[PDB]
Amino acid sequence: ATPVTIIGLGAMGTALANAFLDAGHSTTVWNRTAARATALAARAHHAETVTEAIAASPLVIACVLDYDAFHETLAPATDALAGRALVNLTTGTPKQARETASWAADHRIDYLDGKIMAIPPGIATPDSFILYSGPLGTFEAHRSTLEVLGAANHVGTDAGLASLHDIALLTGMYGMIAGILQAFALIDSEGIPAGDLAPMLTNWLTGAAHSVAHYAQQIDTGDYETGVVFNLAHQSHGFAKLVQAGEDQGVDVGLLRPLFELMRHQVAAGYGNGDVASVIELIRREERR
Amino acid sequence: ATPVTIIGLGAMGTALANAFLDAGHSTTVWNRTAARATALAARGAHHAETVTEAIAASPLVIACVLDYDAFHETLAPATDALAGRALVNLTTGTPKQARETASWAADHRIDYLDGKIMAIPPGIATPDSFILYSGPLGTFEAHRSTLEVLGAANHVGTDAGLASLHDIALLTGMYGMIAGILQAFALIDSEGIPAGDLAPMLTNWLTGAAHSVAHYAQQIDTGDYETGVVFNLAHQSHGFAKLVQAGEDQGVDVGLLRPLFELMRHQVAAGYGNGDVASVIELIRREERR
Ligand SMILES: NC(=O)c1ccc[n+]([C@@H]2O[C@H](COP(=O)([O-])OP(=O)(O)OC[C@H]3O[C@@H](n4cnc5c(N)ncnc54)[C@H](OP(=O)(O)O)[C@@H]3O)[C@@H](O)[C@H]2O)c1
Ligand SMILES: NC(=O)c1ccc[n+]([C@@H]2O[C@H](COP(=O)([O-])OP(=O)(O)OC[C@H]3O[C@@H](n4cnc5c(N)ncnc54)[C@H](OP(=O)(O)O)[C@@H]3O)[C@@H](O)[C@H]2O)c1
Repeated sequence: ATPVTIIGLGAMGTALANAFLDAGHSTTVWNRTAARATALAARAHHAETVTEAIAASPLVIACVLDYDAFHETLAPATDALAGRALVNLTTGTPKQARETASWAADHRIDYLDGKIMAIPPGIATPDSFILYSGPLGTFEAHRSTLEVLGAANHVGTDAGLASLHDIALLTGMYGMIAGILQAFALIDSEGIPAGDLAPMLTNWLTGAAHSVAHYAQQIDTGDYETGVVFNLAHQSHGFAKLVQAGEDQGVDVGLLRPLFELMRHQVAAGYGNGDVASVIELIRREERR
Repeated sequence: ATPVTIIGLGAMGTALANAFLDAGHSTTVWNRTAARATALAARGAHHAETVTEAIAASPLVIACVLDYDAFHETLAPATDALAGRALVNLTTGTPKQARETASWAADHRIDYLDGKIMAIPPGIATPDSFILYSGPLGTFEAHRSTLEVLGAANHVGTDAGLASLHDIALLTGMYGMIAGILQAFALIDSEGIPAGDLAPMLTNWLTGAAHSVAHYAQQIDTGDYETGVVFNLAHQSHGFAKLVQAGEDQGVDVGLLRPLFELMRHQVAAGYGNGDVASVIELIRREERR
């Protein structure tokens, strides 16, 4: 029954507000532009300033463009934030997440840094989950409430950890996106619709997604050799056909050159009998090699 | 059961020979290094000393060597030996290689078929295995049921280069995913988190991601990058920027993602910022298709 307050009513903010009203939470809303709050008020208290939105709820959820937008909005109202739960679901770096979290510990604000792994329509469906990092007490207080938005997964007390997980998950997805676009550009070079390849490509990538754990185990033991089916020397040999075909077809293949480069270096450095995961030794933190 | 000849008995070629043996075909084998032929002879394969004897044994010949150069170096002397036969080439190569091979074949009365294995040797003749074929439909039709010993058989068109094109497209999707996986682990590793600690979440995330493929295919084929946009490209470009800043904050190389990032920024600068990331295809697709 927890009253909640939403700061920022963009596409993501609007979905959060709407999901709470559905679950029956006394919802207060606020936005830098009053228009966006209008439909919400029809179905929610539209507070006229940041402090009114803040003061109405023990839980304050902020969700604006970037962190610079996060300061200017809420930095004047620290004292109104004192003794409240402030959940900041704004995209940014781990460094930003930890700076903001110590700032929030100075002014007695129970800070939680969160990152939505969902698209606005997906809120309040089993497809949404949000990662939170920061004090386990703050999080555990509002969990059932936050479970309105979707799954709530606390990933650590280090405040930047949700941000790190978020960036890691998006780098995963973006890598796949570049693969997909490159695959489509290749098949497009002979006039085939993307739609003709989509079902096969979806199945292929779904199976490929099961090697994640394979790579993890290789990275965690440092053994890139045990259980390799098609080794790196062979992958690098064949990968070169992917690049030469691409330019035979008039298709740019620069999206794949960086990984290819790393693979070829690890082959030349002696890792050709192991798996492609050994590439990680060229891009991980130096201290961890 | 049609007799079959396997030319090339490395890991994959040995798997094909074993599948045909297990299915009861009379299987003749040949490898540049005799040792690998001797291993299959132990199982009942007919070990042929030369490529011509092996080819002469069978109406259907399946080559599976390292690359199209080995294929050419091996089968060109035996060109005449191959007249009147079906030749199925499962070697990885480019569409240009498949098409030039299919021209050489059709010039010398060789029934040619170019195929590509989407499987690893353990997967052959299991339900996970499929092979794409392209080239003359007649060859594919006469020998399809034999080829199904190896796994599913999908003829993807008469342009002999099309199996190779399909194979490369799929490997390209997979390797971009691999680049993303390794980048994600390198980032999570920067705080000493075990890769295995992220792997379940990463796997579930990317299996969900994989079902976005149809969406991007819809945007590419309709040429409409703007309808169906939740989070536009100009915002993604913003987010991507922080994603790269975090990597250097954490001491992790983020070079795997810079080429995509550059295409994204170029598209925002050209005025596509209200569309989706799929519009990046305009910058890499063949000029005639833009
Ligand atoms: N949308 C998604 O798919 C999605 C998914 C996961 C995470 N996120 C994250 O959630 C956050 C919200 O993004 P969104 O897509 O909802 O972005 P959006 O549609 O741009 O909304 C951003 C919010 O930022 C406010 N804003 C922008 N500049 C501001 C400033 N300079 N000072 C104060 N407020 C400002 C806006 O209010 P005005 O409109 O009044 O300017 C707006 O309500 C982002 O960090 C995004 O990365 C979004
Ligand atoms: N997971 C897989 O293994 C897999 C999956 C899909 C596709 N493929 C494709 O299948 C093909 C074969 O791969 P593989 O894993 O079986 O590779 P492999 O185990 O390295 O065996 C390569 C084969 O090529 C032969 N070869 C190499 N150079 C040659 C030459 N110059 N003249 C004649 N024969 C030559 C080898 O003979 P020697 O024994 O005398 O070296 C051997 O028979 C590759 O193009 C690969 O891309 C493999």
